[PDB]
Amino acid sequence: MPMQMFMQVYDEIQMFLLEELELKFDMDPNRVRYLRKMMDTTCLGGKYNRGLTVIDVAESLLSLDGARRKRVLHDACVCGWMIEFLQAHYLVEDDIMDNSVTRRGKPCWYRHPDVTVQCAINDGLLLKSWTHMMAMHFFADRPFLQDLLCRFNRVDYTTAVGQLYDVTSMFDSNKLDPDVSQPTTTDFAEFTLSNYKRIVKYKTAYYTYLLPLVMGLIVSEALPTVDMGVTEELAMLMGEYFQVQDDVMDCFTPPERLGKVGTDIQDAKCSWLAVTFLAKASSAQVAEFKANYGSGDSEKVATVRRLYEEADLQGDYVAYEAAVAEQVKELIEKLRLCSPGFAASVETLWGKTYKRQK
Amino acid sequence: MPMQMFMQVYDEIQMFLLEELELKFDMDPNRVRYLRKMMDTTCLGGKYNRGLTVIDVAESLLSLDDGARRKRVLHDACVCGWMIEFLQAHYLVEDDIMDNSVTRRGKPCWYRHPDVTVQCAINDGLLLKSWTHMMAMHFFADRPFLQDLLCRFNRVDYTTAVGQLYDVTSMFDSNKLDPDVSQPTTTDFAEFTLSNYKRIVKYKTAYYTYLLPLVMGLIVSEALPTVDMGVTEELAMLMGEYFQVQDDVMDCFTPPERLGKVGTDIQDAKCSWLAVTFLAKASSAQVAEFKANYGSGDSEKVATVRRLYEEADLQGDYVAYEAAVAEQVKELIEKLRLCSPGFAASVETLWGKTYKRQK
Ligand SMILES: C[SH](C)CC(O)(P(=O)(O)O)P(=O)(O)O
Ligand SMILES: C[SH](C)CC(O)(P(=O)(O)O)P(=O)(O)O
Ligand SMILES: [Mg+2]
Ligand SMILES: [Mg+2]
Ligand SMILES: [Mg+2]
Ligand SMILES: [Mg+2]
Ligand SMILES: [Mg+2]
Ligand SMILES: [Mg+2]
Repeated sequence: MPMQMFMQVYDEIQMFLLEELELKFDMDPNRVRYLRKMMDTTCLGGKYNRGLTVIDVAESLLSLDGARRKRVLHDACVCGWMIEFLQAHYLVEDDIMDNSVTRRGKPCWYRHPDVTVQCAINDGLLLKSWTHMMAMHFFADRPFLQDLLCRFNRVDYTTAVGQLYDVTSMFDSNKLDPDVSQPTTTDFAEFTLSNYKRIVKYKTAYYTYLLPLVMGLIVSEALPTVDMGVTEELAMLMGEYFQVQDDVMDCFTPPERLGKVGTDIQDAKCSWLAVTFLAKASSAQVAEFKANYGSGDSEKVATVRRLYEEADLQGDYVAYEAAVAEQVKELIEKLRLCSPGFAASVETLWGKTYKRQK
Repeated sequence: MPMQMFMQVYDEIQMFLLEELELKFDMDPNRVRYLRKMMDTTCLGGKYNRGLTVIDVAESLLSLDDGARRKRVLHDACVCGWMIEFLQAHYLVEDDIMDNSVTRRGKPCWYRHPDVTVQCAINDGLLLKSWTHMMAMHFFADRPFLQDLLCRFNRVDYTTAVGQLYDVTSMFDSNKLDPDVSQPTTTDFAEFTLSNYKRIVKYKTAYYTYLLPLVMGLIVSEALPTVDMGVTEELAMLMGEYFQVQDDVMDCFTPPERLGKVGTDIQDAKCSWLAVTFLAKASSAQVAEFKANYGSGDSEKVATVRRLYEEADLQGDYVAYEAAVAEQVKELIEKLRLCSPGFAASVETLWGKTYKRQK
């Protein structure tokens, strides 16, 4: 049921936006068509975990006429797509930035035959603008609008900050200077777990876990009923774990199943595997890593991958996952004491995360 | 004085943003330093026409106090000024990447900086736009005009992005625009018409360069309903088109030394005012030679497009266009002045920064 109403609102949203461009922006049929495909290709096809979470939270809180349920669930759907569109925006720009080839089992947007890189960048910008346009259209007379948009913007900002941390993680920060060029790090002195946790917290945790929960709370007019300090603890913990999984899958999950080809090794990214390996590797292991990491060369890439499974990074992963699962469990109970309905939706959200195969 | 106050608020805004990143985003000194440099390089060095206009319109509508109101209105105007300047900074960063430009404001484009990777530049541009929202909320959280102000700011942001779409896809046959099928630059240039050009410029420049500064100035001095918006929009659109025509003409004929930026319009096969105007009057021979030289990085093929423009006396067309614009602007400003003398005066001042700008 959730999926069907969620998609119904997507058509409703798509109709409003496209018709508006046609009627108020003097847009031609050819560009309206291009934008429709852009929207479907960049916004659909994922797991919709962020969007569907808003709906489930809203529903879980609508008890603490029958029309209020309808308006609340519809508002939740719109918020769901605001987050999905926000991600679509970041994925379009992210793929360009990470030089990726595929996404969701298809070419990345900037990789489509008739999509130029220059237009792709702007297309990404349109995706973000659409989040504001839809919000203003549906939540015009809604009293929670300023707070809703205020939080949404803050999370948008946090994500951009995280992206900054991500794209500059492989360059000696002490030498970061706009006026002087610098090659990738060779000593990898900054590939630490501390630096890794910061990257992930900001680039993924906030928009993937905190935002969905928060928007679900707002449309249900129930944000002040929950322990926010515990909610953020959970959001951050789950988000970190989510990204660690994303990193692991990038290196070990076959594209066929993953839906995308990994670029972390080639992009010399400060991934969970990299920092974990480096912290435990011998000087010999580190030397070999240094002579193979950050290269497009298939064999060099293959060597890094082997260096990883010989340092038993899977054993570390299983131990990490267990540690997180334990903390999550505890935090969810603390949350359950005064916010049982909400703690339950958080449980369901963790159900879509713990040991996902994506 | 206008500038002095404007720069004081810049420092205040910068301090707020950078310190927040340090205290709430766990940012290190190195990256704080990078962002400070990114902000300065990206938001400073221009003419500040858009930002200074917000301040000037605001001050003019004031007469509609014991110092408190004036102090607040002018400061709000400065914040809005920077919101527009940061919004442009955002677009300029991305636009330079999109247009493969080399210099800007006399310096390398942001993404051309020795230590700025293209991938980071794209995101730095995103940060610039986010800052407009952060500063807005920080300073206007309690203002009654917050929602209306942000609603309008976001609409103009959206219109600008739509303009960019029109601009970047203007050299490709739209009938064949299809994500799944590659397609080369137009060879017949059938879409390089004045009609299509007016649409490109209206959305990509007119709204955020002329309408937004005025509208924001009115909002902060709380006098938005005191002006004939139909006339104000007509004026903004006309002045905006003209401004972009100047930008296109300068791209081709103003030496980079004075311009501060190297032109890329011909090499990029852009639907510029010069191209559309040339094609509409050119003989069949001129059109052939145009098609054989336009959209190439070859220094002699671009020099031929320049000579073609001079041969077709595009300066004669420009002078006439300029006069036609000046004529309407004057008549529109008079229509404004009848009901809004203070506002009409500030619009005159803006026109003065536009008309025959040497830029
Ligand atoms: C928007 S960012 C979280 C997207 C990724 O998770 P990345 O951080 O690893 O680049 P991706 O594997 O989907 O490219
Ligand atoms: C943001 S756009 C109006 C910037 C330009 O005016 P463009 O439209 O000609 O690319 P530019 O000459 O300053 O690059
Ligand atoms: Mg990526
Ligand atoms: Mg990335
Ligand atoms: Mg990844
Ligand atoms: Mg440009
Ligand atoms: Mg451009
Ligand atoms: Mg130009």
